[PDB]
Amino acid sequence: LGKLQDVVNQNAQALNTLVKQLSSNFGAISSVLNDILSRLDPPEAEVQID
Amino acid sequence: KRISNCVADYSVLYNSASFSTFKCYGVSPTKLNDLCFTNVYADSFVIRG
Repeated sequence: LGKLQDVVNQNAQALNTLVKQLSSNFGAISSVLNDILSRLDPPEAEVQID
Repeated sequence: KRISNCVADYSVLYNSASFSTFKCYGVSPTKLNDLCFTNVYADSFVIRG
């Protein structure tokens, strides 16, 4: 079946892309904010979290 | 010089005041301790003011 399969595959792949979006640096020096929080002082940390 | 396989101890590093510059880059001196690094290096040279 074609019509019943795309409506599930597109949603699953969009959810996979949403999950993968957390693995990107987004122009920063790290992906997870906890590394900056445990490594940087709060004035420099808040810029990376922003 | 390469330093490894030991308890890093910087309490005497920040509790002293004989140094003139103690601004760290990227890592912060407040969060410098309690962080487990794989290897730590130390270079040394004499330069002008």
